[PDB]
Amino acid sequence: GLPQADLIQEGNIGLMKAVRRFNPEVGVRLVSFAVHWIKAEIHEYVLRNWRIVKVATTKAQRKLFFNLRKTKQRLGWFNQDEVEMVARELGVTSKDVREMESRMAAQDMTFDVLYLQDKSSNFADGIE
Amino acid sequence: EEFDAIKIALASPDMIRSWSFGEVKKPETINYRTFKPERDGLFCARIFGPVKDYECLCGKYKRLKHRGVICEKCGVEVTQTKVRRERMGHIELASPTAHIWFLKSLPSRIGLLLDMPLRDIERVLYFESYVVIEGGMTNLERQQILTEEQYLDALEEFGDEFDAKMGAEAIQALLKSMDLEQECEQLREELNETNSETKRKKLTKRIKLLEAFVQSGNKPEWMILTVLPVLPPDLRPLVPLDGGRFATSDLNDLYRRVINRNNRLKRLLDLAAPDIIVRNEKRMLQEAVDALLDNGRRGRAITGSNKRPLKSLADMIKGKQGRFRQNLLGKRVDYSGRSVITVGPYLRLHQCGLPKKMALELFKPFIYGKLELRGLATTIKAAKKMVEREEAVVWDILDEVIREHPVLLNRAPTLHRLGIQAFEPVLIEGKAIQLHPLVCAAYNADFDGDQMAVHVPLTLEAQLEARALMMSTNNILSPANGEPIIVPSQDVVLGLYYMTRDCVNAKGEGMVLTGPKEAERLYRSGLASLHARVKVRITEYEKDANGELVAKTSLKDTTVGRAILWMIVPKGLPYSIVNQALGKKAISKMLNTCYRILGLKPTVIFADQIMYTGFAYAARSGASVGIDDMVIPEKKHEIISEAEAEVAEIQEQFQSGLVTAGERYNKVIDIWAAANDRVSKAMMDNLQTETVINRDGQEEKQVSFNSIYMMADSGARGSAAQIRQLAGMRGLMAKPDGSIIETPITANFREGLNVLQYFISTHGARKGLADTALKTANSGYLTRRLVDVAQDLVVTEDDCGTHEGIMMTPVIEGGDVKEPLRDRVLGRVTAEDVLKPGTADILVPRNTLLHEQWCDLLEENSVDAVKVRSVVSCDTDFGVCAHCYGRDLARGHIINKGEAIGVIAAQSIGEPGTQL
Amino acid sequence: GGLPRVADLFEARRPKEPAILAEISGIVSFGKETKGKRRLVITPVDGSDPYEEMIPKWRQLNVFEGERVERGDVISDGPEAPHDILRLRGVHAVTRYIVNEVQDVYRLQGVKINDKHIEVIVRQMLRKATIVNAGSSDFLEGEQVEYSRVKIANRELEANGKVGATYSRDLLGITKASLATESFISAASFQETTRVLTEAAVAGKRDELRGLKENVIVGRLIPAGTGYAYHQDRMRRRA
Amino acid sequence: KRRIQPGDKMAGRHGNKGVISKINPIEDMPYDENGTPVDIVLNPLGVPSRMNIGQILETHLGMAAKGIGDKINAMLKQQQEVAKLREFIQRAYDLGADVRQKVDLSTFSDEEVMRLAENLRKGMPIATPVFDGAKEAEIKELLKLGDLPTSGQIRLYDGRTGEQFERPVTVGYMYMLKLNHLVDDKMHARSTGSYSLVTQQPLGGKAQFGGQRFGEMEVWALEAYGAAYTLQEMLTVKSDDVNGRTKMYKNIVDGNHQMEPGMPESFNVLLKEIRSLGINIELEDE
Amino acid sequence: RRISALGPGGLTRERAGFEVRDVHPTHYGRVCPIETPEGPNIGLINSLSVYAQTNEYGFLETPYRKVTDGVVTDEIHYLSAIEEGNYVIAQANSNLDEEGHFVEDLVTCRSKGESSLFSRDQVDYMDVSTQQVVSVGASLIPFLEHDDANRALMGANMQRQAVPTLRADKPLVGTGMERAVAVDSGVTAVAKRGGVVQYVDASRIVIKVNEDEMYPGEAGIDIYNLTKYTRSNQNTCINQMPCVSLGEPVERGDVLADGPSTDLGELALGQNMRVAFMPWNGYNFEDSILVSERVVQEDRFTTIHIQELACVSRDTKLGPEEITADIPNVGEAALSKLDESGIVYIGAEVTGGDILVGKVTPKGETQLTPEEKLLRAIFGEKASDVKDSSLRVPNGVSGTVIDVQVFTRDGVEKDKRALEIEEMQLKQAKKDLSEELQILEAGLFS
Ligand SMILES: [Mg+2]
Ligand SMILES: [Zn+2]
Ligand SMILES: [Zn+2]
Repeated sequence: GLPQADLIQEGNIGLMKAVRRFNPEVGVRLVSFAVHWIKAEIHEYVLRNWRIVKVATTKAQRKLFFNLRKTKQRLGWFNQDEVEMVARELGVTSKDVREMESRMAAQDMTFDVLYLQDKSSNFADGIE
Repeated sequence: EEFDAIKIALASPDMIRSWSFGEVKKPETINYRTFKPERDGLFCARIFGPVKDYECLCGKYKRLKHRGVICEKCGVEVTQTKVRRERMGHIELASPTAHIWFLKSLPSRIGLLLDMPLRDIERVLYFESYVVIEGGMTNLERQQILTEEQYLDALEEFGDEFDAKMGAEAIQALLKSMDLEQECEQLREELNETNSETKRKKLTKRIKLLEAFVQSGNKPEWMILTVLPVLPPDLRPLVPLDGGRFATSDLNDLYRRVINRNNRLKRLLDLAAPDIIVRNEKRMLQEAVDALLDNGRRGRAITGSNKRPLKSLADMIKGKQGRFRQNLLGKRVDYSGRSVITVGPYLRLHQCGLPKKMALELFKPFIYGKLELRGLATTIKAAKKMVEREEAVVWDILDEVIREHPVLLNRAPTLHRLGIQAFEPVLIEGKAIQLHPLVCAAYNADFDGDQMAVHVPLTLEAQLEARALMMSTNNILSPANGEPIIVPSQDVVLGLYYMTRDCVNAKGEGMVLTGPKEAERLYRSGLASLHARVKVRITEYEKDANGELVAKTSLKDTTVGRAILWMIVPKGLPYSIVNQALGKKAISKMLNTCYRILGLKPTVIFADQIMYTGFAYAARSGASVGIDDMVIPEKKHEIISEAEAEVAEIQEQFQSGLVTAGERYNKVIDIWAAANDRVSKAMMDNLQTETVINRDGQEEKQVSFNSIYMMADSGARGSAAQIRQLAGMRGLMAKPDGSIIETPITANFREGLNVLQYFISTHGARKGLADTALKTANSGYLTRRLVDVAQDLVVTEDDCGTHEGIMMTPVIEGGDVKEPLRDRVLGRVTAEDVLKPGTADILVPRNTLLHEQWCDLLEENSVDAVKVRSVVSCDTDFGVCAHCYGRDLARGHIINKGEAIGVIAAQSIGEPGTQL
Repeated sequence: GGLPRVADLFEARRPKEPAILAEISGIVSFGKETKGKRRLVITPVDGSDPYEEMIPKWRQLNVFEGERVERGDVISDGPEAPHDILRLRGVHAVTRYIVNEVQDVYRLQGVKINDKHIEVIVRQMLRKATIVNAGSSDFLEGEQVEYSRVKIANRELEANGKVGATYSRDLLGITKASLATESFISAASFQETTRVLTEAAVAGKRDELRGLKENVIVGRLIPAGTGYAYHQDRMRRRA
Repeated sequence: KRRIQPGDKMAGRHGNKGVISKINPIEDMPYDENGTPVDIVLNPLGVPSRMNIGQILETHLGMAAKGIGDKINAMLKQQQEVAKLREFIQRAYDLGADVRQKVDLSTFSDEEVMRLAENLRKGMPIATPVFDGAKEAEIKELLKLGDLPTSGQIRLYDGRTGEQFERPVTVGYMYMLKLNHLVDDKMHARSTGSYSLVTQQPLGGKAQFGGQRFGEMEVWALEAYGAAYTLQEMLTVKSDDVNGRTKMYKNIVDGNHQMEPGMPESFNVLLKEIRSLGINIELEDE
Repeated sequence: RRISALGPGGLTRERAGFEVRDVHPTHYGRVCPIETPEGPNIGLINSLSVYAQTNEYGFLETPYRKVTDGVVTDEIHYLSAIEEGNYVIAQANSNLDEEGHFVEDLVTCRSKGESSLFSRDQVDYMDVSTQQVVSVGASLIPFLEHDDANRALMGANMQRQAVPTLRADKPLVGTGMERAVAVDSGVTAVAKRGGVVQYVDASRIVIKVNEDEMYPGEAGIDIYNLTKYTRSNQNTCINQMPCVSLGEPVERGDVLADGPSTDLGELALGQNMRVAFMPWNGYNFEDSILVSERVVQEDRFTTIHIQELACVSRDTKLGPEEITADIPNVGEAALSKLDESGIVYIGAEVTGGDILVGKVTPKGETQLTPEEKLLRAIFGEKASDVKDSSLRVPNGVSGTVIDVQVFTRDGVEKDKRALEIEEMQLKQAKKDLSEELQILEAGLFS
């Protein structure tokens, strides 16, 4: 859901990094060498801009961000048994799997319901 | 805090930098794990302020004693958390960007200043073509649009001498290079030279703009942004929710996009990138800035998750949901309530029924104060507990609090000022508000589910204003035309009409009575009926132009009911007022005469007594409605038969080619209209009268006592047009396109319609319902426009030295005198003399307020033309004078200074807009 | 009609078939001919200007050749725009026209409203004026300025016995008249906030607190009713 | 459980709706010759201008049906034999002018007839289809069968005084409905509560303990009246003057009805937004 | 049965003209002309007619009777709006004979979008009923033909806002459509197969199916479980009550239990009231209604309303939340209605402020002024690390507790009260299965 123009420019910076670090004597084409740099810049941009707040910061969270999309097959929450199976392969704890599962399905509402109320505004209680 | 005016001007980069408390450098908002602000982000506490009262971010200082310390670790000042609503930031732009308001808002200011087409400026700004900034070898001149191929041709031949750029930097250089005074001189010269008028108009617009820039002091290059201010964080909230969700404003997303693209542009510029990628990044930065300032103005609006466009800064302050109309011209208020309204038939005109629970909730601080004063409670908490438990002393305290404390009642929509009135509360049980029946017409309220709002004035001045201006007893005349606004209707009118009717052979006819008290005594004991014709000794008083009342006793020919009703009439009115069958118009004339002769308080008392008597005798009458009260005339079948025979004759005449189809259709319509008129006349003739035997044993005729006829004739409710549908014929129905159907509905609601007739009739009902549902918005829009245009006119002077005016004459159209002179000159002030030797006219000196007596004097003689002063011809600057306006229609005397007549005029014009 | 007719009347919308009117007295005559143009060269009794006029050839003309007409006369009868009435027959004529036109619509439905309200609305509609020729005054020619400002300028120019400015009076619809006020806050709060704010910022305007809406917005006492004395006292202290 | 009270909304099936205004004692209600009072009293004025006569016809037919049911109940209370009940019920079911329905009680057992009579002692249900309904003459015939006046009007007496009303009154039975607009869910009041995050103004809605909206039209009305102090009170100390409302509360608790108004927060928000738009706007001192 | 013109791919309320909102001649028999909202959606939301169907392409069609040689043949064809415009269709009010001929020489008919008078030999079709034009709601109004269209629309709109009362009362004057509405709504229990009522209870009915309707290898008993005092979408009461007795024979399609606003299988939305038409001292002013106290004493318009409240225990940064009966800073008076699990007893009477579910939360560090700390130390009360976060009754709300539901995570172990609830459910299931087990074992032993 990110703009296409922003993704293209992120890859362009990664392409320049590979060009600056290219050894012609290896004999491989620059296309195969630069594919790792370009996709690394795009991945970092998606993590920081997919939501209003960064979803994955630690090492374990980043691994689960790109794997839970494919591992998840049926809508809803994982049962207890499915947590260990996911955690065993990726080398993460059961706490991380459940925490990232909640972060994936969260939908952010727009500001316009008990969230518009200022919780430190009741002056009558303070006077009493 | 005592400002005198508000000033607006352009903002320089230095001013924007002076506003800010720091620079936002990172596109981060908060940490997901701990809801703490990120450093140098859009919510940074170092820039905008602490998140908690008298605390720093890390937590070293946590007390008020450290009022001004800046923490060495976190760098956060230790102050109040409310400063986050006032502190702004700024963003340093890597490349200049144009302000979309000064570009796309027609007429374009940048284009007019540069004398360049808007399309060329748009092409240059969004990196599609070049523009010449300085001359080369004279092949290219300043402000010439070079295409990429033309730029390639020019660069190789002319060398580096000429300069051409792309984006906002070139336009900024062009704006900075200009000198305004020489341009003004040249424009003035060639304007004096030119002969074409369109060129003159264009150049006078350009000169206006240039002189505006010269006089204002703003610099032309300030329309290109180099520093971008940032809204304080508390005006764009970001609050966490339970299930890992957040609620956020779109401004955060727009700011993050702008910051991201600016940082990427800086990184590319520091990386020695090729020109095309930097050009693309600059274009995207310009697009992001344009979207932030005003989203939906140039192209596709940037959308969010719900496919809806993001709300920008400009959307916050414009529209029906913007700051102005939603929060500044109208607000939600404390000390208010709302409940369903019911009718109270016992209340006096100045009283309303308020539920006990509503009053208890509304008057809480007053009860707390009076509880503390009496010593029954020492703290606020103890009074709160006592009120919550609802002890008996709280009710007495509330009864003391509400005494002589008026409240305001309001019903939406408020079309005129009579929609808000003050009443003295009376505490009742239940949860419904009780309303006096006589103010329903002013409120346009009926007891079928309507709700009304309650407001409590707080200060002494507000209470005095309510009592002196907004009390119901002070508002009895309409401010639009001066007619009384409290008119009895429905049950009261029917009761009085039934009270004041007469019968030929009623029980007790022929007696002679000593007075109204004897008549009441006779009626209550069942000896005589209300409709008996008798003779009564009646005493009536009259003012004799000296201030005193002179009695005059005599014997009158009247009825028992009229004599009984005479006991409530105040002293000073003739007996002829009540010596007739009283309808709605008669009651209105009674009230108007009472107001004219005696005043205001007697009028209020008389109205209350009239309402009580009308209700009582309407209840005693026992009027009802039955299926037999709708008498169908016996000649209906015969008339319909003749109409059908004539229609068949016309049809046969058409079948032989003698008459065309359209003439046949018109003749059928005419025949059916005549038949309907005949049926209606027969119905009304049958329903109008009845037979009765008198004292001599011979038959007589008199007005009927039919319930439907009585209701229609008294004017309480109904009209002949509805009786025609009830017992005569429905008539001719129109097609949805507006054409008249050949066959009318020959049945009525008593007989019952068939399927086809009802289906035909549904069309007009739906059309009328749709028109009623749709005209209100147009009426409201017109009222808003009138109020806005007329809001600032106030009477400011007692008298102006003008002598002019306008000529007032009666208006006649088609030979019918539509409006007489008295109703057009009543309350005005004469511009010139009226004595007029030669016409034998009345001696009326100049500057005379035309009173009712002067109107009568002008009426008796033959006068057809008078000059009166008008507000259009007033000679007062910034307002009008009292004499040119005339009479305050709501009060009756001359208008006082400081009255907002524009709002009153707009409301008076707009209120009946829903009746068209 | 009904409500749309009143809205059209108060917005000063020109009818699609305006009636030609006599711009000045003088003998009428027919002049040159074009594809669809019939000239109306007029010889004044004392003037010289043969003022021509544009007339589509399908519209019948109700004046012969060679007779004299007075100012405000009707040519090619039909609906008449209030602008021509104001320009030729004056202010009272257009006031009477508007009042009668509105009162006919309100009378058709049996609704009674006093004329002074409509007169107030018309007076608000008659607040502008353009300087035709300025003498001793410092007023540009062809610009639109407030009429009361011109009155005050002429009154102060009567000192030393100089000559005032020459002006014509404008008629504006309620929307355009309200959008042309001297206070940008009220105009911005009414309609078209972006344009008003942009023009005010470009012009560098300042707004005194005079109207009711401005004081309501800033939360002060309105200069009417019980606040009139307070505002008068504040003005006295400022003076 | 919720019981009816003044303020509740009631309505029929003919577009006639209203709000309960008073609960009257039983002895104050109008009563007939036999002393049985009426349950509900409606204004006859509403019928003519709205032109809904179906309610009157339904009232007459309901009175006829209740008379039939009362006769059946009277027969049941006297322990009469089954044959007489059969005859009377067959007479009731045979009334009409060429109706399609045929009911033969000769194919009913005694227990079935007893059950049917038990189910009929509160009134005989009658079906009248739309556009194929019962005529007025049929209604009068059924009224005759029930020993009731054919005009549908009877004499009533005032419960408070015992005096007879001067004209006959239409009395009968009509089907009434209680609508989902209860005054229990509509009454709301607020003294002081919480406020919004940005505008610092009270919220809306009963569920949020919000306040009433004082819109632009009410401001226009107040300006027309000329009550400047009331307007200023509604604009600053009641809605969004943060210090003003606290000082007002403290003053009211101390019995000093005095006001010190300030500047609304929304104006500051507007100024901040306009400044964020890159435009320099400020308040000029003097 | 609602038809709307809004939604995706449809019109817009603000951008709709008068033409699309008006009644069209083709609406006859397809769309009810009087049932529509009275607000800004007046012409955009409609109701389906009683007999209207949809064609295979999605076009509305209505049934008609075919007349041949002046004889109505009692055969029915469904005609679309296009087909019906080319025929002469007689009204349903055209009186006939026993063998099916028109009485009058001239009969009123519709043709080419208009109505006129036609001879008996030109007729091609005839309406099937007088109910063909109105909707379901409009067909329940007696004497509708004597009512104006506007008030008929208002009554039709108001008829569906009625709240069911404590006891259902049949209407004395009806139209005959109540039974169909009540049966087709599905709020009542309808016997699937005939038989004899073997067991009847306030919440359970067992039917012994006749052997002619049984299957070879089944016990042939039908069990109906009734819903009792359940919440509706509008916070009203849904309750079923049986209308059959022990031993009564039943047939397929018969009604066994009555739903809300139903009386013996007939729709019953209100009550029969004795009404008098007269003014009474001003209490009838402007549509007001005066009601006797006997109506209140008999509870004829009393309604039951049910409200639901929830309490959630979550995980916090400081620590998890707990549901318990140990709440600090509250005396034993408040904790009297709580059980050992911290949940209010079923059947307790509660008012505003009462505690329903007890819960505590971690609180963390706090700041206190020295004077208050010294007062606390003097009074001797200790400092606690938890804060009360219990679920309380909102102010202005009272009532009786009639049901409690407890949900727990799979990993978390169930508490006592949820165990009791599941034992009750298991007992119900065990009885339901034991009926069949007993009857089958009795058959085997026989
Ligand atoms: Mg109403
Ligand atoms: Zn710190
Ligand atoms: Zn004057």
